[PDB]
Amino acid sequence: KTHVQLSLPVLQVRDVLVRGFGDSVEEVLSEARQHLKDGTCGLVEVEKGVLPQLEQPYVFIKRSDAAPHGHVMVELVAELEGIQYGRSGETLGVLVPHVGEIPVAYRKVLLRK
Ligand SMILES: COC(=O)[C@H]1CCCC1=O
Repeated sequence: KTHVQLSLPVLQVRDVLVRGFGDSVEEVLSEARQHLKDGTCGLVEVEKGVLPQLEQPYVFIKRSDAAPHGHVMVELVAELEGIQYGRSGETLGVLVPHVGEIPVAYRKVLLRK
């Protein structure tokens, strides 16, 4: 399947134990996809002061279309020192590893895999 329905746990930035996926744009996109596939991926909603508390490169989910079965269609865009690799819509949040943090909510997405 080109798209996979996922329910992503929404985490508070201060709860996040593992604050990024790795050390290169290509590694963070790889790791983000593996965690999304393995159900070990969380989402942090981007507000004032969030991104400086997380590790670059960042992996964003961005809205890729204007929402089957409640699931917003999204794709991955990485960012490192103000340059983005990919082009998409509005940020739904920044992905991080999930290692058992308690979420505040769930974000239903259809991920272009
Ligand atoms: C069924 O596979 C999945 O869960 C997706 C996640 C991203 C890659 C993939 O195969």
